[PDB]
Amino acid sequence: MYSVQIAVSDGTLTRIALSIEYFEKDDITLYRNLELTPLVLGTDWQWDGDTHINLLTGSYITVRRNTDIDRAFNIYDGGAAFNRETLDENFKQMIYLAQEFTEGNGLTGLYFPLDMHGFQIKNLGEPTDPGDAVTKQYVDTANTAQNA
Amino acid sequence: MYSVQIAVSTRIALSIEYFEKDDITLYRNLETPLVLGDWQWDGDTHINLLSYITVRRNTDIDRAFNIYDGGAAFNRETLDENFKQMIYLAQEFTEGNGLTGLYFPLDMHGFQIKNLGEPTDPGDAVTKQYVDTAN
Amino acid sequence: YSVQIAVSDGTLTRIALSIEYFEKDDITLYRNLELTPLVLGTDWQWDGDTHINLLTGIPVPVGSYITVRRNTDIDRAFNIYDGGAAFNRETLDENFKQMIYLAQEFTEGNGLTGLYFPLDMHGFQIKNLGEPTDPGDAVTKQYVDTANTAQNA
Amino acid sequence: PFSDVYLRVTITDRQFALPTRLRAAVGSGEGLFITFADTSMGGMWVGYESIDPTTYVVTTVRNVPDGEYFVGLRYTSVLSPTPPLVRDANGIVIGTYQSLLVRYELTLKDSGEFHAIITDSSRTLTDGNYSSLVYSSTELLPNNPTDASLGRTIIPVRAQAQDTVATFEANADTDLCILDIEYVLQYRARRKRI
Amino acid sequence: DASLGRTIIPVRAQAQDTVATFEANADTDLCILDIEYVLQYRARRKRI
Amino acid sequence: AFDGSIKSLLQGVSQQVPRERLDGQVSVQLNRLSDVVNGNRRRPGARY
Amino acid sequence: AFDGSIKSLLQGVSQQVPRERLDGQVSVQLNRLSDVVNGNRRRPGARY
Repeated sequence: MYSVQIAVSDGTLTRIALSIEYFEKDDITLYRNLELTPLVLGTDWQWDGDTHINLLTGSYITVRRNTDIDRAFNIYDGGAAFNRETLDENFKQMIYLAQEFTEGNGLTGLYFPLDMHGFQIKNLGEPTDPGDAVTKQYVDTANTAQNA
Repeated sequence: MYSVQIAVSTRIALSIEYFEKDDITLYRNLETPLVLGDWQWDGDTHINLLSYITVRRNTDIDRAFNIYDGGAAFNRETLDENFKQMIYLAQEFTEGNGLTGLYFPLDMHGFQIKNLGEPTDPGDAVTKQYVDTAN
Repeated sequence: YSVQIAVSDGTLTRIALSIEYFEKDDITLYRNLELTPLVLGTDWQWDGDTHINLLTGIPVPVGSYITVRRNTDIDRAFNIYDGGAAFNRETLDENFKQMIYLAQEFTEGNGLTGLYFPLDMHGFQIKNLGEPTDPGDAVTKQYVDTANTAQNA
Repeated sequence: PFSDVYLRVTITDRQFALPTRLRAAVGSGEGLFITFADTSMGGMWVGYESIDPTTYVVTTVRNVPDGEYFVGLRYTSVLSPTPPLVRDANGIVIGTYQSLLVRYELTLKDSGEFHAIITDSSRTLTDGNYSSLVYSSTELLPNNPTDASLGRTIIPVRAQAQDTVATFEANADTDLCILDIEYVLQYRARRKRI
Repeated sequence: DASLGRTIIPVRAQAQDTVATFEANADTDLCILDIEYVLQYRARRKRI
Repeated sequence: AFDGSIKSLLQGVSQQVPRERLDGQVSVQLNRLSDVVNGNRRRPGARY
Repeated sequence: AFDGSIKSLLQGVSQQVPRERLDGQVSVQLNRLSDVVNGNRRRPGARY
């Protein structure tokens, strides 16, 4: 919605037009279809006009925004002239972070038991590692094999 | 809880706070929200109905209430309101009020997930469904 | 930023903090895989402001680890000008730093404790699901395989 | 206030009716300006959010209390000094093509933020807002005007002295009073004079 | 045309035994703001 | 490097080349005042 | 550190910025005298 954009690549995508808003150009990243390794800037995609991206090595492409989380952008030193933009940027950073987090974009893990009050999970994916969850398809198709 | 509350079986007493009466919505039995005028306001702290009931709060996220670049008044009340909105947003997304999905794989650090629902379409299955082998 | 873990080889007795905080009340210990925090004053002590000393079972067996958690105030802002708080640079820097900390704690999953809507994983996988103990738990792999293989004959 | 053809009006529930004699001007690009009229915060800027095309009702920004207010239009206050010069004992001018300008020093009796532009024969050199009020001055308080009783500002140029143009603009509720101007000049003669 | 510039001309001769002229009969202007020179004079006795 | 100061700002606009302008003249003025005693500040607003 | 002296105190009150005040002018005077020969002293009392 706000921080994530997707684009189907049916035989024609060579450029992408950005619909999301970003704090600075450094926060954009790309992933090809499902790979966990991001594409390399300068060899697979290059900025064009601050609102368009050119592709160099060409399914669907995904775009992500991740604002800084290390500090507040502006530190109010005792010798800095007073202005309004310096407050506007600080108040904008927190709203950007909240928009990113409310969509689940930046979550990474848990250190407590996850509680659900009766809902389900739909696109779980296929387990490979022994310590993974099992989909309905995997278990249902396994019974047939052991029922010859 | 700060953003949501639950009532279990006519009148519901609201303990949470809000900015405007439009941010409050109701749901019933892990359902589409109930259309008001099913429920209606009766005072500033009571709800009259026309199992369990859940209430959820969602403040505005598109813009900050006051922008000092657009001529917002430079007094204490605007700073207080902005800080209160910022704290409310944290209280909201800290409890996972609006979460509806993820775009990155998740690691549980060896813990367990409980209170899961039975699957219909290929997804995640509960222990009870797998336990019912009986071959 | 907010979590620290130490794995003991058989001699762990002291821990040196490597995370910042606002007040000492925000820190807690949970041992390795228990859902109950260690009691302050009987299981650990504050030594100065940089070290923590264990008191019960101080020699940690091999393979066990201790974890440290942080949680800042979320009820209200530290400084409210309308309530008599003075207006300085510090009263703004601290206010912004309070909001930064709450994001740092959430991005690492230290704050979330529930869910109220079905999720869509978009094809991604969960990895460390633990092991079931109740009929409502999500069965992991290596539990179905053992059960299915245990009844081959 | 710092506005033209201003009238007094009362605001209730963050709404009021636009006076007749300003409908034509605002409809042709003129900028509507509002200010406080009373109490300690008198003279400070306030903004608006919308104007109803049919009834000409105006809605102000949040948290403005009921009371008296002024309404008017904006204007600019451009100014542009003259480039410095080098002058010997007898008053003759020298080094018109062999001098470089480094900086300006400005002393202000009272002012807020303003806007400065410095340009050369073929390119822009400096641009952006400047101010004489700092974050550690007791003059900066909420519910008080944002002005400093005395301060200074510094602007870099780094270009030939006479091939420059400088301007200072201000079109807001704060004044701009210039008491003195100083500069730093880099000129180096390499032969005696006679 | 150039909005600002400079030119240099060598003479190498006695100061007062010289004649200098500058002509222009084309579409461009010729505006002279200032003129400067380099003089080589060396006194070898004090004055009084 | 050297420093300096402009003498004054109380002689209004001029259009001669900088070599010849008198002391105190400026290049552009608009909606300002040449007021003595108070300095070179902005003009007040017009009242209806 | 340097020292100095104010020239005189015999030109009464003024309201210009300090950059432009003439020699001898002061900022406030009340129930004083600008008397020459005797200096800047207090005024006598009023007799009934």
